Amino acid sequence: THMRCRVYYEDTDSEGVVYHANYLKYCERARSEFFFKQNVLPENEEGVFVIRSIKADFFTPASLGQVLEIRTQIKELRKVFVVLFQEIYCIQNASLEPMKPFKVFASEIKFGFVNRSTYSPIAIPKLFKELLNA
Amino acid sequence: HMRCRVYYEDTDSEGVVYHANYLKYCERARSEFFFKQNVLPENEEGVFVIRSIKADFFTPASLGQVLEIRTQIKELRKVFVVLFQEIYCIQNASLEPMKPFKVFASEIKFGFVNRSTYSPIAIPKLFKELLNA
Amino acid sequence: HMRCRVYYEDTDSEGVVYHANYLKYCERARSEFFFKQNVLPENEEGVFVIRSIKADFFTPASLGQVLEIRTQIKELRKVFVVLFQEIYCIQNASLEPMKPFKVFASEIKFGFVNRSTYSPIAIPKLFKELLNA
Amino acid sequence: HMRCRVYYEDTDSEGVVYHANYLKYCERARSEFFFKQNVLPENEEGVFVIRSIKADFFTPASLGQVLEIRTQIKELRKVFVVLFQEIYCIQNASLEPMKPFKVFASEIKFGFVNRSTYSPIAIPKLFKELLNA
Repeated sequence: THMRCRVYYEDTDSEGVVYHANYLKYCERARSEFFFKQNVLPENEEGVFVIRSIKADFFTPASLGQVLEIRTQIKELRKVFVVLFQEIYCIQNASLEPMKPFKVFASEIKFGFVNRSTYSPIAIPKLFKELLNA
Repeated sequence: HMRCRVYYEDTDSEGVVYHANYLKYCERARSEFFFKQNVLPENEEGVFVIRSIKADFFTPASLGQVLEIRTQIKELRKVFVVLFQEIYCIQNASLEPMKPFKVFASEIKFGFVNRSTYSPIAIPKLFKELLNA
Repeated sequence: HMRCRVYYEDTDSEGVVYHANYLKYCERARSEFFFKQNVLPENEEGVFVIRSIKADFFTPASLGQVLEIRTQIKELRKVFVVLFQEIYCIQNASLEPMKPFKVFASEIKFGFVNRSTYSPIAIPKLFKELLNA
Repeated sequence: HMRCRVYYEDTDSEGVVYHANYLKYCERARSEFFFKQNVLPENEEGVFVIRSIKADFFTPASLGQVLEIRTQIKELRKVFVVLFQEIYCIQNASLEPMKPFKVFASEIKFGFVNRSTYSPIAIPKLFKELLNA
């Protein structure tokens, strides 16, 4: 259940918290791992997913050594696009002292599926549709 | 407002800019606004904090292209500022003429807070004055 | 040993891991050694500072592959430590069987510095005892 | 010489440039040489591949500083090139006076290879003369 990410030096900035764009990387890993875990890449012989839009809110900033949990759900799945909701919670600190998980970031992201050359909108592959549903 | 080149570090296996990197180009344009006016976008006890982002992705840019990031102030209040930024591709590395095209747009809201407490304070006079000009 | 997956963020337009990212992987492996034991690789008075890196690049890794970072203490002195790290690809996303292959190796020298001054001091007892194992 | 600004994306929790980022700066400087001659550093069946890096780290750079990347050819063969690249910090964002200081120095070897095979091939004539210049 879910994906867990450790916050490393590479993820932090001079303020001592995770650099804002890195939360998007964590969300991306979560999405791709769903495919990797079914032994496939999130792309196929004549199509690829393309991000259309993101809505993101920032909550308590994460910091070095914390373990973050990325929670993913399908908001909406159509023939031509999918919208995902992803939330990130800090679930552990580096000291492994007891803590109530706290929200760090949330996003809603819309993806289309397109041909590589043309970049024209095509249907999400049936196999990927099934995987998303699950 | 600011121009930057797409380098290998910026691209992914699909041959276009990895999506999150557009947020980096936008951040550079925000910070350079301050840097070129000889200040850091932070001070003694306080920093800007991002509250929310709304971003739209359009035609992807790729290796060696020159991008132009245009930044405008959508809203400026005592305690927050909302910026709208758009990125256009304006040149190929090869130089073949091309009509510039939109690549990305974002609307981002920033607060200003005390570092230690994250308590919201007014955007400091220094930065407010700069943002007014 | 620590394992990492190659994600889109790690790849470049040639479909392989962008070269500098291998250093990030090695860093993760070093930090996890401390994280495992419920501490940060830094304390109240000091931080580790990289002095030098010798790195070699072998067969490139690609999207979805699993890499294993192997770390050994080449040399441990009062004031510095030299770590040798190798990265091997051990799995495909598809789980198609494969002989592991070397991707990257680095030898890095770290000193420990009294923060402010950045002046070199002995590695602390806690890290010393850990680093020995 | 290429100049690069230190942005938040470049810094870590210790307030200095994350170590691997210096390799990115050196890469930009290399690719820009090619982009300026209106070419990408690759052609129809060949790419440059990094084989090895030797690097030393000196005084760290921080937020807002301007870094200058100086590049020279240490060795050019038909098969491979070794470049020496040094990074100096030359200014603060604030323009508070400072004597430029060395931040990073690397020697990097590159081969030119087939994509399909990764078998080495002669550096292209156009690229060989670019490199020599």
